[PDB]
Amino acid sequence: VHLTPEEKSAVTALWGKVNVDEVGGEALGRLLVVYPWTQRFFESFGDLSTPDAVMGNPKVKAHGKKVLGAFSDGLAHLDNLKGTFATLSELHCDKLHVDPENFRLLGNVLVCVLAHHFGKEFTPPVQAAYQKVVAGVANALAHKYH
Amino acid sequence: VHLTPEEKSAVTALWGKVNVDEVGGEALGRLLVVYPWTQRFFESFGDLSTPDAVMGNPKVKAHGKKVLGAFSDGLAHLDNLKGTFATLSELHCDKLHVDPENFRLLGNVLVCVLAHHFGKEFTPPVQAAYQKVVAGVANALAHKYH
Amino acid sequence: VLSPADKTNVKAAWGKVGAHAGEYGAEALERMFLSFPTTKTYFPHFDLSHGSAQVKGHGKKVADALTNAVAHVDDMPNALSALSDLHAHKLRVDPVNFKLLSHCLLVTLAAHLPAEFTPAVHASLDKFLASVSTVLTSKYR
Amino acid sequence: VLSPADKTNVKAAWGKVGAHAGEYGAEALERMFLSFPTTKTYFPHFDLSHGSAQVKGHGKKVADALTNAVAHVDDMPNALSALSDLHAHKLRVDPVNFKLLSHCLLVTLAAHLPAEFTPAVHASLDKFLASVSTVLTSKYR
Ligand code: HEM
Ligand code: HEM
Ligand code: HEM
Ligand code: HEM
Repeated sequence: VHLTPEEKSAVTALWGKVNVDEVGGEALGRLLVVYPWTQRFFESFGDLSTPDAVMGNPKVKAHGKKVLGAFSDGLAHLDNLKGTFATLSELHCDKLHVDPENFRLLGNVLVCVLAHHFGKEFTPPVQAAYQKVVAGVANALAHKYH
Repeated sequence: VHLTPEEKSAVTALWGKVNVDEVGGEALGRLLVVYPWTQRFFESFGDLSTPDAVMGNPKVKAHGKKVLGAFSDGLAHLDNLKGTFATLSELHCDKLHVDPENFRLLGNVLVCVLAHHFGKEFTPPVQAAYQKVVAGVANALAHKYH
Repeated sequence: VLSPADKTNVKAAWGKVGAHAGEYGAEALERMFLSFPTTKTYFPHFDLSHGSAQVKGHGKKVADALTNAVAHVDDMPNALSALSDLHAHKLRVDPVNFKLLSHCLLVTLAAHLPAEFTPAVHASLDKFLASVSTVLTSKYR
Repeated sequence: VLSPADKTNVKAAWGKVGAHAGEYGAEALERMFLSFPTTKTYFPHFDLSHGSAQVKGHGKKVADALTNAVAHVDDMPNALSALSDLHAHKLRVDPVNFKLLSHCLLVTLAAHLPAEFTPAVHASLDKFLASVSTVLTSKYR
């Protein structure tokens, strides 16, 4: 975004250690649990009645992997998140009707998951850089809303 | 900001009718009355104990005129707000220590003031243009924070 | 919390709304759709065209609910329970959107009640809409 | 509204914090200052440098108050009356900032209580910090 080369390196390097599969399933599940109203878009997923039911739902897990996948690919275009997510921005608006506020919530959940995972390694300065990223991605995804 | 030409004309047309002296005092006074926490910056202004004490305070009125004066200038450089507001942004941060959320509250108050003053003339679409404008200014004013 | 003063202010300004509540409700929606386009994501099933009967119909419903909250200013949590349930469990509108509608409701009132929209009334009305918003979002989690 | 499970969850989690609460208080502030630099506007009189005794000391103060709140999870409004006063009438921190510190505290807990930071506990702590926030900003106007 407006990431410092140093801030760019910190992001880049932590990410290389990330199991997208697991982090993605966990970020999305935590979202559905912490902010239950987000479940409004996943009725067709099934049983989201309990934390256990959400965290275990394979439809949730697989959606999480798809979302983090796309997120992952965006870290390669940190200089043009806007052009990288344009089509995804239109889809979310025009087809999915997802309020962009949701992008923000996930971002924050994502940050909690990384801290959870990396403990020590997820230092204040590393968090600062990730916060800039999540904000940047949320902004890019909301960009084509009208 | 993303102002269509027809949004820019609508902003400009209306602004032509505004008495910056008067709207300035009204907007600042109302801010201090609706969000009393904002009074934290004006303890040297004296009595702000009641709505009448605020609205009629010669210091609030004078300050209001100064703020809206700076804002009107911003309206002639809608193309380069960040540029226009840079030294003011630096000052608000480094000297005044004003949380930028204050800039968004003032923006909202200003929109109500314009609605109050223009009645029916402040149409849904004119409000939409002004919403873009106050957000752009708030953003410009917060750009130099660090 | 609403003070006695706030309560008088709200009953007074809402009193003036009278029979226009419906139209004002519809207008607040339109302003919200134009200024905060993201709010449109909750009405994919609506014709959001200018003078849509759906918007008109919806504006009345919202206005009727606010009128009901004013009528029960000392028991809002109970007067609005049903609506609180609906929003929490079915509609699931993100909380931030309430602040957007509130703001557009304030704009509409300002635009229509120049004489009553005093600083003091403005303050009371803001606190009021914040309280209604808090109630409607109280059962979210 | 904290459920019985929530209160339990919170008391468990905080239970584990123990002797480190002060350190976690300090670390959450540091995380806030770095991630949301606008929050620094309320601490112009502090040395915001890493490991500053002012930040350390303040972290302790915040942690202790959180502790006291967990202890009076049932009577928060009353246990934190003085703090609600201080913030409403003296400090006057804009309410948006409470969400930023809350988030940084969650992050801090996550990073240090891996086993204990389950999805359900995460949910409870969030609601808890929200409730604490609500109490601290309840007398603002
Ligand atoms: C990091 C931010 C996000 C990214 C990069 C992202 C990306 C994606 C991608 C790549 C798809 C695949 C669909 C397709 O290509 O047809 C998708 C679908 C979808 N996303 Fe997003 N998403 C994000 C956030 C969210 C959030 C926060 C929600 C709601 C809480 C959401 C709701 C959905 C839904 C409902 C679908 C459709 C899934 C289906 O067809 O079953 N997304 N998203
Ligand atoms: C549209 C947004 C604003 C603009 C364009 C603006 C502009 C100005 C200007 C031109 C000055 C005088 C600069 C100087 O002393 O050299 C000033 C001072 C000041 N502004 Fe801002 N301002 C804005 C919003 C705010 C808000 C919302 C607050 C607080 C809630 C605020 C707090 C102050 C304070 C405390 C001073 C110094 C007053 C004194 O003691 O002389 N400003 N502003
Ligand atoms: C204080 C503010 C609000 C009030 C008083 C209010 C009140 C109502 C009422 C009375 C209804 C109709 C329920 C029925 O059919 O009996 C309703 C439905 C609805 N509201 Fe809320 N609401 C508020 C805020 C919001 C916000 C901010 C949004 C989203 C931006 C929203 C989205 C909806 C939707 C999507 C429906 C269903 C409409 C339909 O399909 O007919 N509401 N609301
Ligand atoms: C989790 C919610 C919070 C709690 C429990 C909390 C608690 C406290 C406590 C215990 C004190 C010290 C009171 C004393 O000195 O006796 C304090 C002071 C203070 N707080 Fe709050 N606080 C919270 C949120 C915030 C936020 C979000 C900000 C601003 C971003 C803030 C700004 C301040 C400031 C500036 C002081 C005075 C510092 C000094 O001058 O020493 N607080 N707070």
